[PDB]
Amino acid sequence: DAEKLVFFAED
Amino acid sequence: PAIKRIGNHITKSPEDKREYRGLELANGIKVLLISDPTTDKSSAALDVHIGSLSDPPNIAGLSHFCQHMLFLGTKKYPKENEYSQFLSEHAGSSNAFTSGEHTNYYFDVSHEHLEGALDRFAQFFLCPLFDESCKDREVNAVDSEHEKNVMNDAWRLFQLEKATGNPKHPFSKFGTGNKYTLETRPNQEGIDVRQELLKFHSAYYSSNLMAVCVLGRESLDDLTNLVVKLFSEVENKNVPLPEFPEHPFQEEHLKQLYKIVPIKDIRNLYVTFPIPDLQKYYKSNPGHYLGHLIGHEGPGSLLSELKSKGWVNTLVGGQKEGARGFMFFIINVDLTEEGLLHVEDIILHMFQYIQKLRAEGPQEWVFQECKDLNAVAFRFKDKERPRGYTSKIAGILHYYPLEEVLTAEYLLEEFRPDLIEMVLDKLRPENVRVAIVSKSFEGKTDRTEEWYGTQYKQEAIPDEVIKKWQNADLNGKFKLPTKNEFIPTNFEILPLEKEATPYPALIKDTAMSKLWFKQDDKFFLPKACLNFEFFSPFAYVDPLHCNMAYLYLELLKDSLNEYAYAAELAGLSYDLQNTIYGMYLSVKGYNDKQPILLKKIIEKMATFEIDEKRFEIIKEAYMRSLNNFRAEQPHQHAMYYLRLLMTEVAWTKDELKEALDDVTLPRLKAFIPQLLSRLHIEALLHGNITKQAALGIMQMVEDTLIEHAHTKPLLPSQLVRYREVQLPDRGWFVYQQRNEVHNNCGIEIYYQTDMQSTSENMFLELFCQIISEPCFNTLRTKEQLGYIVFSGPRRANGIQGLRFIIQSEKPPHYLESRVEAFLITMEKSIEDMTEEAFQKHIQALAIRRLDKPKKLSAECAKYWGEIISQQYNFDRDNTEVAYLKTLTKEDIIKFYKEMLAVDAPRRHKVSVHVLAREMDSCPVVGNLSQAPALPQPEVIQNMTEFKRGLPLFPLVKPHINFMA
Repeated sequence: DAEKLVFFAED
Repeated sequence: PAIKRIGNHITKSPEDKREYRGLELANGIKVLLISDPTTDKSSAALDVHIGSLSDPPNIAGLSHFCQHMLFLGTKKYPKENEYSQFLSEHAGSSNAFTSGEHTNYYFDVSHEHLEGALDRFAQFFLCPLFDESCKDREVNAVDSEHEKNVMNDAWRLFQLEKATGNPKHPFSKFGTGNKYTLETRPNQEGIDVRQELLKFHSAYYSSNLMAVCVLGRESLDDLTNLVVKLFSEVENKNVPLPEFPEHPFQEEHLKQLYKIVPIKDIRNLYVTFPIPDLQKYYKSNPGHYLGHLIGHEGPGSLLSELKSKGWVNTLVGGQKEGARGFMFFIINVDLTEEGLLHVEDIILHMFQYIQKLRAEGPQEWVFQECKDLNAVAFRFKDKERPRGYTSKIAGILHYYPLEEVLTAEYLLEEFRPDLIEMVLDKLRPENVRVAIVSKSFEGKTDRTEEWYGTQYKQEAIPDEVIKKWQNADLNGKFKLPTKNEFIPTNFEILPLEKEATPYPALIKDTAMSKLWFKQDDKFFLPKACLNFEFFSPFAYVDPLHCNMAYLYLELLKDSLNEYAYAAELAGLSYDLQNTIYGMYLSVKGYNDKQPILLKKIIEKMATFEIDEKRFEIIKEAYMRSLNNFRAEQPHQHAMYYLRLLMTEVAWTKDELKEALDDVTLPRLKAFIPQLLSRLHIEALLHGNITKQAALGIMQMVEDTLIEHAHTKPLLPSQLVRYREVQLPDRGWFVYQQRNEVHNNCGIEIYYQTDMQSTSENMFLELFCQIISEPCFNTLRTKEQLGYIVFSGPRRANGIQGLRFIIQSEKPPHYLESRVEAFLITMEKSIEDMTEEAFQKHIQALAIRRLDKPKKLSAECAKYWGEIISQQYNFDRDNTEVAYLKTLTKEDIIKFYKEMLAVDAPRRHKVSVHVLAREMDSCPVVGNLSQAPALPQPEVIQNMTEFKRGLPLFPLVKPHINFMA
């Protein structure tokens, strides 16, 4: 089919 | 005055009742105000158009580190956890993320406390403290965050692509950061990180690079005054927006081949083409037009042929974001054993399809079909959850005019064949990059990526290969998609029936099936949810049958894929998977054509004819999938083991792959008829649909199975549910294992309470609400045990309890002592908290539990949960919250003293310790709060033995729901 983030906390 | 301009009409969907007002403050901040007088939770988000791409070359991860620090204190609110504590006490939540060009912060909270939350929030951008002590502690959280990504294949590839482009281009930067880049190296270089954090915040956190979105019950005028009062004070540094016109991939980076060794046993091919930034052409999205075609999975598609040749199973194609100034166009596929040997051929086929597009030229009807579909989707768009909505809007306010923010990424406008040809002209062999991921390259690589350690090799693709790809001609098997026949046309909302019910009603109750029905009475959108649970003891009777149930359904979806893709594009979706009790089927989306797809699915599962080739490929992929679980994170292994330990019957990954090698085609074929011969169906049909229509759908499912599968009813005594093991009073068991991939430990602590009930449920939930925030602030923020620190209730098989999950470099027994110390700290904390504070928590939980679903599928999921668990307590929330408000501080203390305290008479504790790769052994017991002395635990050496030596809880009794 049709078609990276760093967070403060893993939710 | 403090406002530079107020937006004209914000174009929204006609079905959208929320009110919008866009504005731009004098300081340059772009704002979108949203008034929703019905919302239970209000929310705000601020997106700063600066990210890791702007990290100083000598301090990788600075912007991400800045993001973490903004949560730990501001001049106006020094308390390092004032923000999180405030939100917790008012039913709120918060998070934030950092990308290459954005740092997005957001929160939600009880609609009554929007102002208090927003005030504390605005200080992040006015007077951050960046406290020295917090800095030295939080750097561990960042390091731990990177640590868990080190052995993650997706992250490894992500950084590898950056490391293989121009080294001078900021695209090459490591954005996560770690203890080395944020502390060790800086100290050695004589750099003061605290200063740098401040310098960075001061230089880039400028109002001209900020966008905010606020949603609350207040009127737009009141929200306008609130936002102005809190954000007009942000300073404008008139910072220029970072631009990256030169593409990270220059000539010397093209026509390159990369051979990479993965952690998991995966086989993938990644084809990449450098392309200009297409963001300004969003009105026509030429890149998405090509992604739609190249990534299409219908008959005649590139995927269809690659799958027919037995070379690949899945494919993703289309444009990929880069940053202002550059983008990429990709075509990624997984590989079969044979596909791995035919990479050159696969790519040739890729270019043959591309050549086919060039020959036919841009297709306007295709564009038009999507435009019209997007128009329908935007019009009947489900109402979003506030938090995610504000965060998303804050981000796109940077790319579109105020009036167009809601429609910009949904509606298509003009067909631009010239732009399409222009992008298509970039998809050529001379400008391709190829990467192959496979264990077969182990020991054959000569390079190492510094940040993740990724093993790989780089080679220039031979000119003769490039030349054969350039000569790609037309392949008769490649055709443009045909007109989508699943496009919905009937959107009428049937009038609410006179006997409509607020909750699902049992309208059919036979041995063959139990049907729950509810006509949507809140959302009024032309959509419906059809949920079916098919019960059969042969889906999980033993490892072999579990394997066959999975394989069967996987083969069915694979055969329906071409057909179903079109439906999916037309907003008609379905999920089909095996369960421990049988099969689960869910059809969602526009109600118009759901009957056609549903009938096709049932007809197919009952007349299914297995393709031997597909069977072997899927079996081989499933084998690796089971094996690949070894590469999952420690805390995941911990959760996995606890599940196996606490459930009556549960087949392990090892048992499944052992039994797999004996699943043969003949065996699978014999399995299906047996599986369908006897079943019981419990369904939930919820949406824009009538009682009589519901009965019609159910009958059609029954008739189809009976006709093709000769299905007969199952015996009620056969409808067995699994029980949870019942732990003994004052008992403590420890199961220990090791994770062979990650060099970090994991642990889950489970304090089993008792069977689920109104009183027990709220005792547990209130306690969790109370310790939630303090748990994170203590074990992570203060003690920095790890990035992952979690606490909360655990519900399974009608039983429940308190659980803690932690991933850390520290050994499990130490982790255990810390959780135990914290429990005592919470003890004193609760005894010392004021009735005032206590009542805040009760109210916080009350709001959390009463927050109502904003879309159909969310309401359905709640009802489904009651049906699946067989508790059928549809008015649960009102009941439990009413009871909750009755609870007193003393009740909680008693509950804790009888069930959770270390010397509690009814303490039921099980701990799962997962050791780090580099740990050969480890014991199970051993200015910080004092940890209490713990008993000697009984070590579990065999899961079967463990369960057998304990009794099993009974099953929860159903909440009788009278109906025909």
